[PDB]
Amino acid sequence: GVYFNIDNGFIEGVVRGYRNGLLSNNQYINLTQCDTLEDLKLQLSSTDYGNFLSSVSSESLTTSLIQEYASSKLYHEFNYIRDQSSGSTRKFMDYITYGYMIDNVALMITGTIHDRDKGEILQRCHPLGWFDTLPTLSVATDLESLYETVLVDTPLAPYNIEIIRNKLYKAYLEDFYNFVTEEIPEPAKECMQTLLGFEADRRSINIALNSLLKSDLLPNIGKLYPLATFHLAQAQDFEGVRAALANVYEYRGFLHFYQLEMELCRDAFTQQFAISTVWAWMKSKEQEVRNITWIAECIAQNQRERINNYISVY
Amino acid sequence: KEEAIFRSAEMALVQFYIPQEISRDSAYTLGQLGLVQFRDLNSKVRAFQRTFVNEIRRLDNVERQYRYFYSLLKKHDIKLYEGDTDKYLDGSGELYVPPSGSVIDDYVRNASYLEERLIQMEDATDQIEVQKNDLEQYRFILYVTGVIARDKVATLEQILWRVLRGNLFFKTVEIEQPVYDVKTREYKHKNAFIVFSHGDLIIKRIRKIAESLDANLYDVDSSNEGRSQQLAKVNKNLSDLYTVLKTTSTTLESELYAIAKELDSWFQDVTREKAIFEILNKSNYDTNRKILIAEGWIPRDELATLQARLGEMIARLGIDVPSIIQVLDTNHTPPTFHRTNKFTAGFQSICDCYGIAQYREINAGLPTIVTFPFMFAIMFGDMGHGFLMTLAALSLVLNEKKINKMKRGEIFDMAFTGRYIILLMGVFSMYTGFLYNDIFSKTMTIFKSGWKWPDHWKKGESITATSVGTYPIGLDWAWHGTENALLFSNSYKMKLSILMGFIHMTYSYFFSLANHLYFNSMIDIIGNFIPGLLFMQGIFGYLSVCIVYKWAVDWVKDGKPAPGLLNMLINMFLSPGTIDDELYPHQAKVQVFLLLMALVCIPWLLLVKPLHGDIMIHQVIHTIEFCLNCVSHTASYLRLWALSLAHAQLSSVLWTMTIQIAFGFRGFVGVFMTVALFAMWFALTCAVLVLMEGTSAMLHSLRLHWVESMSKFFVGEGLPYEPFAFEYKDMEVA
Amino acid sequence: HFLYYLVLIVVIVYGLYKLFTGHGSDINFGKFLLRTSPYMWANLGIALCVGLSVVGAAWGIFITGSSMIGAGVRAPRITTKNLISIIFCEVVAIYGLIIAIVFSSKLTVATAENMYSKSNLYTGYSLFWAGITVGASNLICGIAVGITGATAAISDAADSALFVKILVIEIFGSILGLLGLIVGLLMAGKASEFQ
Amino acid sequence: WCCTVLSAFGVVILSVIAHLFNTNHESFVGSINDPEDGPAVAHTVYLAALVYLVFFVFCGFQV
Amino acid sequence: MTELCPVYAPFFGAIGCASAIIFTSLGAAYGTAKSGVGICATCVLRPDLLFKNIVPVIMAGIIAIYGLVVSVLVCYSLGQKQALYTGFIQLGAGLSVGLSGLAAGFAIGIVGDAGVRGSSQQPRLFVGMILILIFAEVLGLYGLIVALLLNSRAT
Amino acid sequence: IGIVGDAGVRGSSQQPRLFVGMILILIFAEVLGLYGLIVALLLNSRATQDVV
Repeated sequence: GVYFNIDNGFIEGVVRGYRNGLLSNNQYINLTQCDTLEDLKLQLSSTDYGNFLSSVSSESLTTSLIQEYASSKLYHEFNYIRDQSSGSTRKFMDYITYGYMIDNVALMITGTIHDRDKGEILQRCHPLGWFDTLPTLSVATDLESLYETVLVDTPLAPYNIEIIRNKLYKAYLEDFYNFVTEEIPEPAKECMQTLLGFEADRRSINIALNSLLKSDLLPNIGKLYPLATFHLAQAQDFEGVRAALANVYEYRGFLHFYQLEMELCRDAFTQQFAISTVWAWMKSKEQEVRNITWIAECIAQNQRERINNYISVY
Repeated sequence: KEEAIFRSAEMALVQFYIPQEISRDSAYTLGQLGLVQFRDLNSKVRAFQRTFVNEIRRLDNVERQYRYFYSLLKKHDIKLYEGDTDKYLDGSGELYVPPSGSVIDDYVRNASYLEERLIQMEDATDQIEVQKNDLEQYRFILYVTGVIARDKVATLEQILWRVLRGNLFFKTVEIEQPVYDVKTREYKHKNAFIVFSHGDLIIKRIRKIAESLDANLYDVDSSNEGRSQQLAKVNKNLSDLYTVLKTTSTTLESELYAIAKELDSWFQDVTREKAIFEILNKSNYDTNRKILIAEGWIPRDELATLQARLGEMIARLGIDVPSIIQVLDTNHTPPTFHRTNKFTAGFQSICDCYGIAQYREINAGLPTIVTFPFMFAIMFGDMGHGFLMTLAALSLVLNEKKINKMKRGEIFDMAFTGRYIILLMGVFSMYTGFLYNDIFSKTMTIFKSGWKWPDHWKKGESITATSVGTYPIGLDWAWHGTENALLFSNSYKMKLSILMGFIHMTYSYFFSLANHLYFNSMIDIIGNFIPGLLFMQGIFGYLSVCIVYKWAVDWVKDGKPAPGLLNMLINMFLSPGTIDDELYPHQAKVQVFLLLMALVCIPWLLLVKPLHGDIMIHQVIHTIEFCLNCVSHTASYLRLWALSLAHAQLSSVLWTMTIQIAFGFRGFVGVFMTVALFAMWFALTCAVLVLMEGTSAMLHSLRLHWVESMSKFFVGEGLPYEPFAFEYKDMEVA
Repeated sequence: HFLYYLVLIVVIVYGLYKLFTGHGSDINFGKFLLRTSPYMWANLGIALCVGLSVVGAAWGIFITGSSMIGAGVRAPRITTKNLISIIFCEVVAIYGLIIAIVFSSKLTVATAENMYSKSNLYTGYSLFWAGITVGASNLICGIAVGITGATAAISDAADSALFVKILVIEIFGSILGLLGLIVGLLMAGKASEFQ
Repeated sequence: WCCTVLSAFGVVILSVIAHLFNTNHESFVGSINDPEDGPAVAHTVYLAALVYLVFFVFCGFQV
Repeated sequence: MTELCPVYAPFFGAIGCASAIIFTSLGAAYGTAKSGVGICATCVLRPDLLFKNIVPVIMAGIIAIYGLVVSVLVCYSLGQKQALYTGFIQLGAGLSVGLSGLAAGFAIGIVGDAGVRGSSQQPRLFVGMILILIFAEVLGLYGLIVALLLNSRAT
Repeated sequence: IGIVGDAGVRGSSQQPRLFVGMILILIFAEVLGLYGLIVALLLNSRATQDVV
């Protein structure tokens, strides 16, 4: 790891400085005792968020507003790191956003197939995956038409609505699996094969869990590709997938997906000359912008029973 | 008032019995003084229950909308005259500044009203800017056609090429003088586009695609008379739109002129009003008696002022309060207040960017006044380059009153707050360049030389001078142009680097004994100072006294061989006896005694402090840090030699490549040549040597102080003084 | 990459060409080391002493400097507290500088006779390999102190839990550089000047 | 301003060079690479000194 | 010619003069190119720091000046009939300011690119930037010191 | 002129005004070849001057 700090030294030093802004398990105990959104704003400014709500009023402080200012503060940091990267890392951070724009073309089709507005639907769309053709999504509702018309110029071009979603997403995750084993060096090889495999795991389990052929729409890059793909392909009931998921020692008893993700993410920061840190920060800060939102929904309406479901390993 | 420049100031932990009737008013009369650094008396209370937070949130929501008012002063471009009468009222010297009454509650019901009306005024004048930009683009054109945002032409052609057939008509035209918008809030370009199709269902898809992007397509008449009818219809509605728009813009902008020449006045006493409340939160309250205790840090030689201030407030407040600001003793760590005037503040500032000192430690910024410029002067060392830096700092020092208020640029406040650290550089570097015998690249021939060249010689023969004396002040000028001018200067500078670094290492190191004897810690003297003094003095002092001893022994009339210090050093530790050639009689029986003493010290340094748990580890990482850094620091004073060689020698080539070419007996070509290659010399010399070379030398004289001096005596960190005061804060920070 | 396996075929073919034709004693590295000038080896050992020392010193500096500038975007106090990690990267270049000054003093002009003698070839080989020893040991200690002082920068983001242990392995890299210094001072310890 | 201060330095620096060639100083015309005939190379920077005095008094009217 | 001064003896000198300026200019190029891409990405939105953040390309240019001095100094000692002793001290001065000024120019490039992207998110790093930057600069000056010291033994 | 060839010819379809700036870059790039043709014509003039 003597060549990493050439192009990725300032990059990793600032990403490792962003994971100290991940507010810890003591930083939620004092943050779950507010009962008003103003008070939460008052003591969220002491963190490394650092008074990001200094421009909004206090009378009109919506629950969503905190969800989108904290995510805008996430996403400006992401494309702050992204436009400072070399050709082995600018691609890797683009391949992070390629799985986001699949969830954006999956939502633009299922929003434009029904009677809905472009502007209102566009607001919900995730802004890291955003190509210039994505605001259209209205030339045709046919799946075949979209590829030639609108997806031909995208970087989704080498890759019914959920059927073409998993058809894009499996070929994406296969192409993202054999990229991180080709051009990314040794301390992030074992990371971007295991962490990525986990993402293939909890998507392939959600295939059979949402289906209750299926062998072509399931990604095969993880630990369930050789053995559990055939057992999970012919599972028609919940007990068939419950018996098929017992073969893996790391997934037995789970059928708890994000808790296993965050525990697999806290070991990703244990390496310190790897580029798996920026994925661990992205999924950790995207975790703690839905932890803050889960707390602020229990504060906006008084739901004091189910607050302690936030999950922080860092 | 005893000054606090050698050690820090003696700090007194005063605590304030402030009653609840003047808790808001007495906080100003000590906020105006700027003496007390308060402590966090509420660090375990939840941050939203400090019992003034509903009175800080209500003037943070006033400062939230003052920086909205200033955003309107940057959108509509009002000059913001910014009357500084608030700086003339509170002069920040004495407590004569009166408080404010219920005028703050008038600033709340005043500031809110402006936000509501301004928000409505802005929404209305931007809603008619939407239909203004909607009609101004419709009068450009006056099949589907319209305008887009001029960066989507490459992707609207791309999507329309793929969606109808691959065979369709298209036409594009540009728009001059682009307009602003509402979503982007910036003047974005626009381009007019025209498509064509004959299909009915194709047209709907094309219109939907155009609508979805950042476009607003239109429908025009398919006739020249219909285009002339609609152009007169749109321009007839647009001139009425200019009529409505001008009156509303004028009403808004002139209402902004009612506050924009005046807002900086009633921003200061809101940021100053919030500061008092924030200071108040760090306090405790009693349920029985309505008191408010806020224990803070005052210097002990400033308890005279507080009694007078309390008395003056008591006179001007008829409650006859006790106001008992009584001082108690504590176990906490008081801050380090150093009391610096305009000469020693630029030297104190660069010595505590490495760290705020310990409480009542030896201040490093009092020796830095002379050590830092002189260290730079060793490395820079030129009378010409020191004269250009005296004239660069002298100009600032001569009229500092009229630079005390100016535009205060980014590299002009840094060059002005250290105007005495640049003047004392160029004077020490003028004395050093006189000892180096150095004007801009050449020598001053002003004393009689101690080197006499022989009587007769041929043109083109090597000549060896004979020493007839010593030059009184500085290097001989007989060393200029000679072939071995580097074999003398390098040896002299490299031994000067060792001698001037060892003396700076032991003057700095003695500070440790200066404050292990003040803190009454006789354990640290016998455990850290004396084992480190014996080791440092023997290993490197023994080296340092042998430069001076070899310089004080004539090795050519005694018939003895001149030794080598470098060779002598490397066989004190490797085969400690067996001198190649001796330096003084009875050498080996003390040259191995020094080694024995140093070797005995290495156990002593580590074993004595724990034996008199955690301090065993803290000492065993301190001895091995002390031993292999003294062999690193003494070798790292050679930068002075390296940067002085890389300044003198480099300048000596910069003279040759510009000025010395331009000499010759030429009449008309020469008087242009030695003017152009003089401006190619002086500009280049100032640019390279005074600025880039000079900055390089001042960052090693900053490095010698941050790591080769403050390693030894500058133990620990402390919390800075930083008292609660009033400053005329800018409006630009928004 | 193909040119490595093309200049290895040439060395095999030219070796077996000399060997099979009885002239394999023409490829003699001894007569090469004995007809070659000692000032080549001595000053390609001095210039590659300070050369590879600076190459490792700078290699350490941009590893831990670009780490603690990135780590100093949020915690700016690290760059004036973890500047001890860039001291020992730069004392590597000091250790290649001291060797250069000491080595230079053994670099004098030799006569026409007594040029390819025993002591001149000795001090040519001695300043060559000692300048490689202290140049490449300081190259490795500069890289090592850089990659372990860069883990001192992203661990001083955490307050105080690890820096007292990290420093111990920071100065363990310094000790290796010093031990490399005192080997090159003993390799050329008995090497004389050119006489 | 740049040419005023540049010619103020120019006059002082160039003239004292002309005096350190007109007096045949050892640090200027004492080598074998010297500009020979020091009082002839001196008038080159007497005229160069006073042409900076021309730029000095000409740019000293716009101040 | 003779045994002391052959004909290939100024090859080392000529190569050394060329090496002193080509290797420092390659390192000063890499320093300028990474600092200039850090500046021209930094001051797109923060244009008032345009004179503080330019000190990495000034400081990387000083490596080029150091390289230039060595080339001029050893070209003054070149000659047709020069000894082979002075040929290798001109090649030692060549590749000792050469391969040290390229590594020092590289490290100014990486530290200066990290600095000018870092001293704009927080301006308190500007003092920490240059003190690292000076260290990566004087490694080229340490190369220069060896060259001057080694060129002081020509004839 | 290969790199500025497909540079300038691809962006000309979206803006027809970027053509006088394209061709001056192609003149600048083309002249370098002619500089090599100047030295290749001055070296080839020197094959006759006293080749003995």
